Amino acid sequence: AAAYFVGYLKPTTFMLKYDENGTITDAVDCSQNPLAELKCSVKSFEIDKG
Amino acid sequence: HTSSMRGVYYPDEIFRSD
Amino acid sequence: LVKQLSSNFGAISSVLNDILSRLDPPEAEVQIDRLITGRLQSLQTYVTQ
Amino acid sequence: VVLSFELLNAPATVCGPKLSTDLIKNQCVNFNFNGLTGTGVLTPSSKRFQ
Amino acid sequence: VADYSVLYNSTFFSTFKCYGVSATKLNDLCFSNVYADSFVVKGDDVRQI
Repeated sequence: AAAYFVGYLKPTTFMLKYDENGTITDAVDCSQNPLAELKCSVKSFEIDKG
Repeated sequence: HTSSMRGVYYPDEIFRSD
Repeated sequence: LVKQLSSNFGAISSVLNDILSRLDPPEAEVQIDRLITGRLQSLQTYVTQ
Repeated sequence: VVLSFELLNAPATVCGPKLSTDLIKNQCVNFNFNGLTGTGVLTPSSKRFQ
Repeated sequence: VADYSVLYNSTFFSTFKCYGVSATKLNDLCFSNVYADSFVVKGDDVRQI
């Protein structure tokens, strides 16, 4: 087996969660859905209703 | 065939807390 | 208020003790004045709110 | 000759003629670690640096 | 270990114009890795750099 799995990228914004010991383990791309952009705007991973 | 939350690197060398 | 504290109000950097180390005082005061004005405006807005 | 400077938050390798001093912990003193100037109390915590 | 002492005493430099940092403060600040360049311009091309 010999594959490439190459994917291009575009300049976008990201919200990086920093857990204990300095690891990320979680991120939110604020360019795919309005929900992700809302999560990035308020700096939270759980959004309330409204 | 889809990059499902893949390719997340450290933007800098600065250590950050919670 | 914390985010406005770490804001580069048209200067070299938004963090103190970083422009006083790489620049000269006569050339650093120009950048310090803008940061001071921005922080004063942000703190005045915070106090009004 | 263009002398380009680069930090990238990397461990500094080229320093100046300044002489190093002794580590004074648990006391509000001035610090100049890798050029970072300021004043604080050098105290160790349980952080895990990579 | 840099000193930046052989560049300020002599005066054979045509245009000593630093950008970003000041020359008088390079003796105390450290760096990770410096990059030097070497090229010959046609006299009046220094202002373009």
